[PDB]
Amino acid sequence: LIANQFNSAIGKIQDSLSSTPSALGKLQDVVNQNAQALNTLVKQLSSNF
Amino acid sequence: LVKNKCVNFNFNGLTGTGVLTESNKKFLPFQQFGRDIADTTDAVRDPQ
Repeated sequence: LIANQFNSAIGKIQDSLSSTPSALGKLQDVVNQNAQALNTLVKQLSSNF
Repeated sequence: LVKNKCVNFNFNGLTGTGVLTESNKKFLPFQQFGRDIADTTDAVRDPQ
């Protein structure tokens, strides 16, 4: 029973982490904020000041 | 005109330093200067 429960839990994690909108927002926010900061630095290089 | 090499250009008053290559994109007939992004001259039309 313990082995079956562990195997089922691992399978459920694989199914839940394969719906294309799983809980990976904390990892995506870091890359998104770094890209936003870089793009904003470029866009403020565009200004004439 | 010497393409595929780094050169200072003064195209129609625009002074700058950089290498130019050959592109295959098509511009509109009414466009001469080109600032694709970030307030810099990506493209410019050679008057000749």
